[PDB]
Amino acid sequence: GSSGSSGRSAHLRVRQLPHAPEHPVATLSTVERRAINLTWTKPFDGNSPLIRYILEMSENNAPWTVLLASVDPKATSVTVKGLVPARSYQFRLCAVNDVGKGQFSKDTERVSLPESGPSSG
Repeated sequence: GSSGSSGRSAHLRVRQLPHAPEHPVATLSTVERRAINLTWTKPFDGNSPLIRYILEMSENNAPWTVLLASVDPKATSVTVKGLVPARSYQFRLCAVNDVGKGQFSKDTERVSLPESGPSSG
């Protein structure tokens, strides 16, 4: 009570969906203040070429918020500018192609920004 089927279909290349990105590593920007360098691996296009990526950020217990909608498919790294200092930030982008959107990568290692100014709280 779960599995589903319809037919099979066979004609022309198979339009596969691009799996989520791998090596979802997220490191701060040792140059740009309040910026994190997101790095992931190139997921399996899926017969068809990618189109764009949707990198959703998850703040302190914050819901996945579509930060970067239009992202380069040839890009495997992105920089998140405009962040809060002394706060946790999560990243997870998926692969989107003509076929459609696959899935998002695991929540990048709990990335925290550097504190700015006096300790508040």
